[PDB]
Amino acid sequence: MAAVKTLNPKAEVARAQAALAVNISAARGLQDVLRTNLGPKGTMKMLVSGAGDIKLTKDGNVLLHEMQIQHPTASLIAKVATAQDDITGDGTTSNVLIIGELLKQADLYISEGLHPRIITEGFEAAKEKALQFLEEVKVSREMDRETLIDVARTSLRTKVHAELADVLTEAVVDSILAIKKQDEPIDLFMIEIMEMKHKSETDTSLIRGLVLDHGARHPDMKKRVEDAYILTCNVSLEYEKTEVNSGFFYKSAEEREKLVKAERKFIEDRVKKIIELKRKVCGDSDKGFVVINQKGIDPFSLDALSKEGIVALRRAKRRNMERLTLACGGVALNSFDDLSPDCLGHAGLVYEYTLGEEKFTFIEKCNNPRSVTLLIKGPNKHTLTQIKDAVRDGLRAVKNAIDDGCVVPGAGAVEVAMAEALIKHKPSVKGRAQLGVQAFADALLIIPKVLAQNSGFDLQETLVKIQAEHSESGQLVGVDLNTGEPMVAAEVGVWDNYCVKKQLLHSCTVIATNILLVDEIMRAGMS
Amino acid sequence: RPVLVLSQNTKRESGRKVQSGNINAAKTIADIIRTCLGPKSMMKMLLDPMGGIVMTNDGNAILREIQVQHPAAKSMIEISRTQDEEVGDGTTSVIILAGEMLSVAEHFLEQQMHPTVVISAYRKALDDMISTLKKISIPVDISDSDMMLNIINSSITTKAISRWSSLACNIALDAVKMVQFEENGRKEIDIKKYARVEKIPGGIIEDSCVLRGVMINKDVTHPRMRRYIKNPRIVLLDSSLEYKKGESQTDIEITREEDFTRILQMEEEYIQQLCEDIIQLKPDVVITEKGISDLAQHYLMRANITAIRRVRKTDNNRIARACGARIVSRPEELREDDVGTGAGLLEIKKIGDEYFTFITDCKDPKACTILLRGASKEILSEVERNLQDAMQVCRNVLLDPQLVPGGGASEMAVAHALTEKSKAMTGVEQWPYRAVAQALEVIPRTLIQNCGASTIRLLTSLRAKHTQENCETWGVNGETGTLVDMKELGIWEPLAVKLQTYKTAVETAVLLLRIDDIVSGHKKKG
Amino acid sequence: ALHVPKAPGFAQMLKEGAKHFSGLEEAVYRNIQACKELAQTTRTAYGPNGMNKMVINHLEKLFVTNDAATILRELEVQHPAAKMIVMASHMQEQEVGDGTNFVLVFAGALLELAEELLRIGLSVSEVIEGYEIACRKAHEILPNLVCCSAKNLRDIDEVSSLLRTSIMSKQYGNEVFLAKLIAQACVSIFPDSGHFNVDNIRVCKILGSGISSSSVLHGMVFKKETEGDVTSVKDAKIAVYSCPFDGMITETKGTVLIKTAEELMNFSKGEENLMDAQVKAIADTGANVVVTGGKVADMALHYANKYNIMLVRLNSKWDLRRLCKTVGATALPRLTPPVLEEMGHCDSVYLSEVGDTQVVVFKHEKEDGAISTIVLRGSTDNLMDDIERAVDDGVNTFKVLTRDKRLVPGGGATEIELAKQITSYGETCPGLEQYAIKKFAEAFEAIPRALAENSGVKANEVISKLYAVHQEGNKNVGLDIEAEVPAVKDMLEAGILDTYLGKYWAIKLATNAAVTVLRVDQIIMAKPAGGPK
Amino acid sequence: FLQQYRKQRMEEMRQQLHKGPQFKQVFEISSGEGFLDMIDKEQKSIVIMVHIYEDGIPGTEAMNGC
Ligand SMILES: Nc1ncnc2c1ncn2[C@@H]1O[C@H](COP(=O)(O)OP(=O)(O)O)[C@@H](O)[C@H]1O
Ligand SMILES: Nc1ncnc2c1ncn2[C@@H]1O[C@H](COP(=O)(O)OP(=O)(O)O)[C@@H](O)[C@H]1O
Ligand SMILES: Nc1ncnc2c1ncn2[C@@H]1O[C@H](COP(=O)(O)OP(=O)(O)O)[C@@H](O)[C@H]1O
Ligand SMILES: [Mg+2]
Ligand SMILES: [Mg+2]
Ligand SMILES: [Mg+2]
Repeated sequence: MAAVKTLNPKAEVARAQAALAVNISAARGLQDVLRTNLGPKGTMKMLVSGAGDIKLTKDGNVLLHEMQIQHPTASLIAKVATAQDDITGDGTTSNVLIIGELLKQADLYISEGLHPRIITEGFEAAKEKALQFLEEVKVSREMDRETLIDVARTSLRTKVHAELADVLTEAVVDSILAIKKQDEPIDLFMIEIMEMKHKSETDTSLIRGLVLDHGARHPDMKKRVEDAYILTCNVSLEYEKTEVNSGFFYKSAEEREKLVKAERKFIEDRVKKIIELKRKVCGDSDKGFVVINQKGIDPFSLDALSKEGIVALRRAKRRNMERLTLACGGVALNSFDDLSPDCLGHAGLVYEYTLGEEKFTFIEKCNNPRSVTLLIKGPNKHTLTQIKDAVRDGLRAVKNAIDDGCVVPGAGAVEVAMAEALIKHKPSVKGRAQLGVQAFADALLIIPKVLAQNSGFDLQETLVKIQAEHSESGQLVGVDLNTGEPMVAAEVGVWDNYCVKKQLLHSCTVIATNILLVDEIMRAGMS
Repeated sequence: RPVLVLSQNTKRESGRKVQSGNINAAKTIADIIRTCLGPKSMMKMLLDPMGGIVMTNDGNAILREIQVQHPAAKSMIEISRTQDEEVGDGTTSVIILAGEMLSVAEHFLEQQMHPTVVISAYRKALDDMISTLKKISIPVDISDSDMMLNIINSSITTKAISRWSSLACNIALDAVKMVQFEENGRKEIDIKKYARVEKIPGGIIEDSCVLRGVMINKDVTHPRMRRYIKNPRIVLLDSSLEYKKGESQTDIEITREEDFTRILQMEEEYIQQLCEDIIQLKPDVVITEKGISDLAQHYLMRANITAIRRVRKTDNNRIARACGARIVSRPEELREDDVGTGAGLLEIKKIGDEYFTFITDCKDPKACTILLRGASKEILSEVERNLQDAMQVCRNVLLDPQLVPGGGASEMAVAHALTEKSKAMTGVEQWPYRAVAQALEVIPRTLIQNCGASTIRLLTSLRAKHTQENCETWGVNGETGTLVDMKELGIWEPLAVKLQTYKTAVETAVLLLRIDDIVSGHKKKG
Repeated sequence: ALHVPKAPGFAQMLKEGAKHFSGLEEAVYRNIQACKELAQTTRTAYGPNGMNKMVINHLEKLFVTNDAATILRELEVQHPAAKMIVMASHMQEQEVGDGTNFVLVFAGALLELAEELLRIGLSVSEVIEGYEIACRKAHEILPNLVCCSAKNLRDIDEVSSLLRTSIMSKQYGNEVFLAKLIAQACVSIFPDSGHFNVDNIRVCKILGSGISSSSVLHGMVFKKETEGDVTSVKDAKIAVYSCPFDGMITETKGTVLIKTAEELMNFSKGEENLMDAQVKAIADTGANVVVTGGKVADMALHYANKYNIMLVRLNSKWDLRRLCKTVGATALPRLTPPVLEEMGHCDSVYLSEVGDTQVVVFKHEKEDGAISTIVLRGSTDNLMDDIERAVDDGVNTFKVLTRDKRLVPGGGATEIELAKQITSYGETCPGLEQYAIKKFAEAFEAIPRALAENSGVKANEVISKLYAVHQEGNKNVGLDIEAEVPAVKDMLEAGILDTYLGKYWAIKLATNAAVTVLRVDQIIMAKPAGGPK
Repeated sequence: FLQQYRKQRMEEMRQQLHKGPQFKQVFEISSGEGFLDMIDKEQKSIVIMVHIYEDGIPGTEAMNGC
């Protein structure tokens, strides 16, 4: 039948209306699955992998990755959502919902004989108008702690339990404010997300310092040093071999002893430099040295350091070099050729924590750390994973809010206002693209619909109530998730990231326009 | 025992069946992408056997992703690849033209005309088409940026990037202009090596831009180095900055107590000597295609120098062209001229969750990178393909400033000219000449069909218009299905693209018309 | 009209082996059923009258025990909800040490009553809110139910009485003797410094003479032998070495380069003389016991035998560290003679045979030391393993007592009092959450019900008696195990008390697990595929 | 994070370098004697890799693409 099948007999081809129907069905299925995720009233999903790992989540992107899907259009939507998560860290579920609703509304007119090109033109015009309105509606405002708290709550409440969200809001906002420099881009690598598995979920907190997942490797090391100098180094204190195949030659046992003793002089020189620095810095027992080394330390050097009362750690992470130099305030050293007291970090408390077979080291009471750690506690692995995803979303939301002082009212109020603006702008559009503009507005209207449906209220009645209130009053009224009545999102404290909304509009419109114009799907690589 | 002259798996097909099969295969290959031509073309989804998805309406990608068995289809796909590589545009046009010429040749082959007569007529028609195409061309002032932007626009109105036309046109024009180079009396463009396209999913498409420099996905080796340098002095290297084994076997034999420590100290001193040799030029940035040792990092850091390691050779060449540096593989031979001054800013910033290194304020850079921001990977891939088409068209115009009316005007004018020329042959070969002359109408017909208007009425009106005297520029408005004068619509294409398309299609027909016997199944015997 | 096609949308896009469950009946009710099944499997091993279960894992290794955590870990549970409940039980085991069966039973009862509440009309959110409110109320009430405190941990009798209850559920027949052993072992450990280390109590399992022949040794026992000829030291002077008892060698590569005949002739003599000098230097410090963590050279062994030095070789570094802790030595890295502060001391080291296994004993005369060991006897490996599990439970109970000294009455008294108080509170609360609060209160009855069922009496009569008695106000009254008729008695006089911290953590973890299971609404399982481990 | 294969992604993108004519396909053997007389023949210096499969069973298309 098809030309491709004429060339490649075992080729799968969907042509003309078939390809569009296939794409729309896939988008509708994805939207049907992801509808229940939207809003704090959404339902958790349990995802079990092949090996039996359990993951509880509500994140749209996480759900898309763990969904057992084998469809091309679903793959494209998943890639779009992955990009949205990577850049902004929020709006993945909204992304999928808007794409699916756009495709459904477009099909509603295409099935009436309309060419998809006109619908795409209407989509482009509506996207331009909606972007203009979004620029007109955002609330530019210098952000103190209150607005950041509100944004973090608006994200974490949708991601986790209410009390856990309350704790995580303070954690994330305090961490961001701690690591934020004035008029400088925020580096999220400087916040360490370490997870321990012993306490309850509400015991997770923020440490104004650093937490390491390894401890001292010598049993005679001090377990808690009160006042500490931090020596952040990247020098291999363990034994090393010559690059040029050295070998040893001797003629007697005494010569063997001499060679054995003389083979560790190179490392002992570095160890002696460290010991001399420690003795010069502190001659009393009041203070102490913590030596965090990115490279290993052989047991001989560990013993030599421990005899001098120096606690040392080996095989630290690469990012921990910057984390310690910013928190404690020292200088990371790749050699000990010229080491001075001014290259030493400071820490008002360093102690070691044991949990089962795992070992942890806390570096606390820093003067004014520029890199903090977010300690995650929970009784389950899946609880830790959920909290980690929620904290990632909250950190991204707070950073996005800080990036541009504008913030957008949430609860679907901006979607309703944009829908009304597009409807009013529709007469200005020339031609049959008015149908595409109307479809775009109806697709934008999905967010309040899904929010009301998840909250358990009637969809259409709640939507018409919201629209009537907004039309008669002109305010940015959203969907209340406890009563269903119209509510002013700005006054209540439901905030949305402006960058998230702009990225949603751009990506959804682009991908929907590209999909609508596809008229053939081919798989002709076999044979 | 089945004794045979040839092997069992050898199968031989011969006769008019072979010609019919070849022509039908070419027709079907044309029909694959017949609908992907014109400003109203519809995109296609290709499922890569490696698992990826390719969404495009470019002819070459679609035909490349298809696996076929009939070797005539393989010939057509190779034709598409050749047209793409030579000029970068007109892939669908050349495929459709080859199919149409083979159809009108099969017409005569069904009668008692030998294929060689058709070949001779086709070659004569090719000469006449080249002559007419050169005749109806117009010159272009390359200095006028408006005309160049209009040409690139006409080249990109048929792609998905057409919605952002001014942005894409400016990006392509700036990239092509600043990659243009001239040395030793030789002029070159080299879009392939320099003028890199780096795509980062996310953001918005309007944020895409061409940088006055090179951007790489690399970070500083040590966090203590500067991530923002105002006017860097860049030094590029190939050799590693670490102690390495010699070429020959160089085993040592230690019999004294202090030889081990001396060996290790000598290693350290050699690293320090290399770093001092680098420092002697007082640079700010050191880029190495290979590793940089931790001790080397320390010694560079003590001199307040930012170091980046493990960079691809192509990226290092691009950086050298952008900042005007020379790669040196031996630091002891580093010269002042080798130090790269000309970069106006170096800055490492975080995009998303991954660090990127920018050298993006070069004065007079001969290499550039194009930063693409988009919805996802497939959208950005299609955008990059469209940008490649735009850059290829721009370089073709820069090499040859001749333009030809587009949107079917050139094909109709050439068809009319050849039809008029055929009136004075009075030979048996005039019929194939006329047939291949009017076979060029498939391009306006395809434009009308994709637009949606009536093919027969519009095509007849266009032919009647072209029968007049000064109407060579009358084509089809592919968006509204009406006849317009393309000196008013403004659609123009480089003469090189049209010439290459016509030549390739005619010679594809010639090559596939010389075949009347197919044997297959024999081993490679390699 | 002969086949029902898959519905368009997600149903068609699903993978081959994947499974999708959505809604109440398909997901929540089924999870509740699975958790109830798990609780049913573990139920019968609760209380003193619990029954051991022979469990054989995939490796064809036999486990017989009534420890809920061990039974759960020896069963390859497949259902994800039961997996979550098992994770909660294991977390309770890690945090406290005892109470895993309580966690599992409470979670099962809570989920069953949640299923009933969902059936009668309530919503999942209402049930979860009600359970959270009731759990907060129970945690508020629990401190007021404390009957007494440990008030002394250096005493043997008091610690034995405190530890008897913990190790009465396991090994019910003979708990006094095990209590005395564990009390002595824990009192030897736990110095004037308040910190107590559970790992400092070692267990050695030597088969043959019945568990009543077990004893406590102030030191360590290693199932090894002595390399040298000396097998008894009375004034031990252990000198621990982490290096092999041999001349050290170069780390890169060492070759003996001989260029003349005299060097070839004298090499072996010089090497042996150096070895003898090193060993004699070690011996001249008064050391008579040498413990090495590496191999023993033949010449080194000969020269050690010449100077009457006991050789003990420890294969595992953990044993070396434990011996250093229990003796007072420092693990030297070279064959240098030990200095006085690094000089290890012990009261007696000897080679002895217990049953048919040779052991090396490091015995301290004083009733003190860093590490104490329990030599367990028995007629079966599995029996000794059960005694070891009971010992672990008792030691964890002692550690909890060190952390928190409060105790609450056991035997269902605390559960009945909690249920009564929470039910009384739930009446005062209006709204729909009162049903969830009342069901949370009723879920506490599964503990006295399990105890009565295992003891062989009618659970309903016992529960009614407990409610009556707690209605007058005797809040320290639980069921009497030693009775063939349903009866109750005061637990304070009987000394049947369990740690307050254990109850607190167990209730918290069980409630959290039940709530987390309830929160799940959809399940998307993937194809099991392989996963060998 | 070298344990997480930093270069895996970039190797994936520049593995999409078909460049030349088409991309060909793996040799399909339809006779056991064909397998035997192709493994017996051909120079032994270079390595020969063979894939065994049955149509329909999962875990095949990914291998063929690889
Ligand atoms: N307390 C609230 N009341 C009303 N609306 C809310 C509230 N919290 C969040 N929302 C709205 O519900 C939506 C939640 O989206 P979410 O589930 O986070 O999707 P995604 O994860 O894709 O961003 C947001 O768009 C926000 O405007
Ligand atoms: N707006 C337009 N109206 C009419 N014809 C057009 C228009 N834009 C481009 N064309 C014609 O379409 C042809 C380009 O088709 P295209 O899809 O680019 O095929 P290819 O990719 O093979 O070059 C050119 O011959 C050009 O003359
Ligand atoms: N002598 C006894 N009489 C009555 N109840 C007892 C007695 N000893 C222990 N119990 C009860 O048995 C329970 C312990 O059961 P057990 O098998 O240890 O489960 P878990 O290990 O989960 O605590 C405690 O709640 C305690 O009240
Ligand atoms: Mg969100
Ligand atoms: Mg083109
Ligand atoms: Mg117990």
